[PDB]
Amino acid sequence: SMKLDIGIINENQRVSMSRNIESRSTSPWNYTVTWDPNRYPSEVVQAQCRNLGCINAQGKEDISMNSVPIQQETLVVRRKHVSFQLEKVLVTVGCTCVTPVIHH
Amino acid sequence: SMKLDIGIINENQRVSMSRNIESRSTSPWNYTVTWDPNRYPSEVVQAQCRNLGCINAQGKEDISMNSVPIQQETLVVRRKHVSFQLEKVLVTVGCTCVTPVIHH
Amino acid sequence: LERLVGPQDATHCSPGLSCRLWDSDILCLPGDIVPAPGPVLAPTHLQTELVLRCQKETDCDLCLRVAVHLAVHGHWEERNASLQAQVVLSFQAYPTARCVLLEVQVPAALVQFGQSVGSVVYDCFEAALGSEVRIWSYTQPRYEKELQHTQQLPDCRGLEVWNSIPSCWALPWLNVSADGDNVHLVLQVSEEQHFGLSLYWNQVQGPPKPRWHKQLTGPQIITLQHTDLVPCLCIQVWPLEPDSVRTNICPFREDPRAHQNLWQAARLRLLTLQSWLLDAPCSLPAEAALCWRAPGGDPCQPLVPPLSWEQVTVDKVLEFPLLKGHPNLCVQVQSSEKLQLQECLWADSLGPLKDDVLLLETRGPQDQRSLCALEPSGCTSLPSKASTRAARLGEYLLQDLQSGQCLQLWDDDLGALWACPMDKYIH
Amino acid sequence: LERLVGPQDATHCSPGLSCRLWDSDILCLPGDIVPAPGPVLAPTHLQTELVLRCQKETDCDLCLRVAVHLAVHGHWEERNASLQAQVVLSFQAYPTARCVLLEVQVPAALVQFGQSVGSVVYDCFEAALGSEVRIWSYTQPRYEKELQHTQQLPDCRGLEVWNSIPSCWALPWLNVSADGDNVHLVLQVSEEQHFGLSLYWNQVQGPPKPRWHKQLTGPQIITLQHTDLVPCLCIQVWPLEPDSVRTNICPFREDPRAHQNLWQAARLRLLTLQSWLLDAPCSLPAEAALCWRAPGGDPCQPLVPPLSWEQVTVDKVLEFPLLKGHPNLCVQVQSSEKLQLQECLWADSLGPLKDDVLLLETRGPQDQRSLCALEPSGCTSLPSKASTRAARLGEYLLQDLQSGQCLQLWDDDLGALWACPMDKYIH
Repeated sequence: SMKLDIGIINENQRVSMSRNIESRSTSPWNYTVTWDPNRYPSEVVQAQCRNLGCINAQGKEDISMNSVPIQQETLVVRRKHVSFQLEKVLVTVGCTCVTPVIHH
Repeated sequence: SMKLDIGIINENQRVSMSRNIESRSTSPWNYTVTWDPNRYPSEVVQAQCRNLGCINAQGKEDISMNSVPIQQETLVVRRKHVSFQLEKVLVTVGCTCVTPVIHH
Repeated sequence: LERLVGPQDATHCSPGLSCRLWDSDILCLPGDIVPAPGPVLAPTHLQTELVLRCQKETDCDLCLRVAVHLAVHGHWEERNASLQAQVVLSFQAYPTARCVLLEVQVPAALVQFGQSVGSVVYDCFEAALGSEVRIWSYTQPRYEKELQHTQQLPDCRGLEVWNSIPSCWALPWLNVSADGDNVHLVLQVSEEQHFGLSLYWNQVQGPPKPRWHKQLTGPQIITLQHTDLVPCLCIQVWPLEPDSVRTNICPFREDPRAHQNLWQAARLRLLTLQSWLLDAPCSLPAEAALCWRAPGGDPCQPLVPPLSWEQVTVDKVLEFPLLKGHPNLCVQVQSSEKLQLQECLWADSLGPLKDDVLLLETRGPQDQRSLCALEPSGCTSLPSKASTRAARLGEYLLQDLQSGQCLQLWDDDLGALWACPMDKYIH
Repeated sequence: LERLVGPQDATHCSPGLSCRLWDSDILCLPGDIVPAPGPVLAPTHLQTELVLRCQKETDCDLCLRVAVHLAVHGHWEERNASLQAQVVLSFQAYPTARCVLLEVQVPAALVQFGQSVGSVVYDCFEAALGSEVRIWSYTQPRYEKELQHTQQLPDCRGLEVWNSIPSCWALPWLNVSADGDNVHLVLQVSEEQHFGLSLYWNQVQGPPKPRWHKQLTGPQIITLQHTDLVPCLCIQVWPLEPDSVRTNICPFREDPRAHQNLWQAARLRLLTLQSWLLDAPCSLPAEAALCWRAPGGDPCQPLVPPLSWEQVTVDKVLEFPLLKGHPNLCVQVQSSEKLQLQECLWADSLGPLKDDVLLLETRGPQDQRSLCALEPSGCTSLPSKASTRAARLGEYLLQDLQSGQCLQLWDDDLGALWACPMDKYIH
């Protein structure tokens, strides 16, 4: 086991400009804050697809399409005893609208 | 600065079942592998929205809707000299289809 | 103090205390609460002031100033009595997040159990327009519950917010000039700007009426002819970037030339005998009714009464009231009580104009049949002593009608319309 | 060896060498390449065998066995000559990833510069059906380029892959029973299963024909009446989970009862004189033509010639060939050269059946008009000496025709159809 710095390298990227995407999406989603004070980040925000189908032009649910969650395996740092351990957390970031896999 | 373990806590979650989502999506995306041998993970996969608009029922691009990237700020571990440092990387995970912000 | 901070981060103290900013975005853990080992400094309340971080006069962004108030808490035990404290500030503006460590030293003179020591201020957490930001504050060790604060950020719709922020002025500027004998779309963007441009006709239900789309590299001057102007002609501009804000403008809504051209381009079309359609670029409120055209030309007399002016909606199928079609029957369209259309929809199908007299019978009480002939000089009751074509032939037409030689165009409990050929008498 | 591994991870060595699996998913860094300080073990080639990891007989999954071949590389320098090596295995099946550290000790007897030492095998990286997995291998220190390997995994469409994996049998099983005087949909799912069920009519262009949708908690037996059966009646089942695979089945495609009911539910409808529509649950190839119905009843004679049987497509507008409509004109529909429909579309609009004779004139060379009367006992040429109604009245009908007392239904360069009222002669 090796030493880890308290400083976090931040590239300060800005592609983060998009707004209220979770509600403007045809596969809309809701967020859920998970909290752990011995985990970095302490808050891990989880998305949940609002529906199984997608929202049509008339604002109603369409069963012929699927809202599917986009998941990413991510690292969080956990405090032990004292030492640090990496931990993988599966995060649903948002949802996308897909044409279903219709096997015949 | 404190000590960090080589072991990675894995919760072994399985919500990861969805298939070829990047191509079945109405806001389809392509992947790009970024590689760094002094970074954990060494491969960081980046999604790029295939179009600006979304794909309609006829399989053609629709300008009235927007494919928007879903980004997540993530941690990678970097090797220094020897020591370890956390680094934040902005990852586009996938894309969603949104109704545009039409200001009048 | 100011609504304007520099591009570098800086800490601010209330009098007496000393604050050193230690942020490089640290690995901050709230951790578990611990019993206090005597007096501890405690964050009591967060306060956020919106500020403007400017790296130059053009490049500016919304920034969030955070003031953290501190009081002496913990256990009570009776340089000496100085109190140290290291205060974390956690900022979360989804997707990003950053952590700021500050260290306060409170001189003994300010250490009064229970009471405040003052505040530490942080300039500043940069966040996007319209973003919702969350802040947390706590000491490390954590002796109490974290403080939380949620802020919703303004849109470009704010005062200061306009002129200094590029995400507000770097928008695709549009100006219109109808002075150069033609119509000009002056697009004021930077030399390097790539943007989507779309000219559309804004219809009520199912608005897409595509006319033009162009991916460009501005600034450009798109020239249109004053013949292409319609009231619902709207422009849509947006930079070619994902989720870029689209700007819409409809500058011809009450333009005189636009309304003029709107009707020039409006057409009535036949689908079948009992089905007609109004095709116009824009949808204006209008009334339509059946007209009777004479073979002498354009003087077309509408048949109100017995018929009525009914509301006509553009791109909607209109079902004719009458039982039989006639080449002399034209459809008249009025809007703002002015005649705009007169298409004789049965001229190609059943044409040309027949030399037929129109008779307007009205069943009176006791079911009395009263005949009248629609002539250029109004409706003449038959038989008559008038020096007009139909009155002269009155007695012959009345015979034609009752002998069934006339075509019935419309039937009702109150009356009927009859088309009587004159060809047997005029030649 | 086996296609079946247990639920625990395990390493395997080629003879002589010793491998210890050190994985707990480590923090593996390829890092930079370093000059070798003498003989080093080097991963030469990765080989992946698909295997089945079973925790029980029901719960099984596809697993990936990885064999890493090692050779003696590095610098050449002339227990003693034993060689140690720690080999990382990196597996990436998007979204997840896992790293495996193994440690090999190669006895001196196997250390021959340049040549192999053998392999280390890993059971196993579990991955989803149809997933694309990427593997990397390297030593730590890294003395050469990483090895890479990409595998595409099979779908439930494989042999072994079916019976032992739940993601293949835990699918919503459907069986059909038309023996219980009614039609049964036997849905073989677990007691706890929540699933979407949809019964639809599979049309060609724009297939949605909704009939039923039910979110259920199976197993269930949905009973239908053998009157609800149509050839395009298809069933869609799927567990109520995001992106769950939908199963479609169309079991009535060639069922006799289905085709029988299909035409019973088929209807011809009038939109206008020159517009008709075929409404049927399914779209079968069919031919349609105009028929002449007599007031005596159902014996309806089609008018081929001069008309023809044209192909009719379900839910598509059909434009009539003739110039005038007649209550006696019916539309006949045939499929597989069998009569299925006979709707007299002008019976309500222009009805009832008029007692009119149909005359079939055929212009011969020199434009000779040849008249024929469509009678129950075929077409009789006029005037005739036959003991049939129209032949008896032949000379009177010929006068009616040429005096214009007959209605022309169809005109052409080769002929014409005429509707001649008989009412003046039959009463």
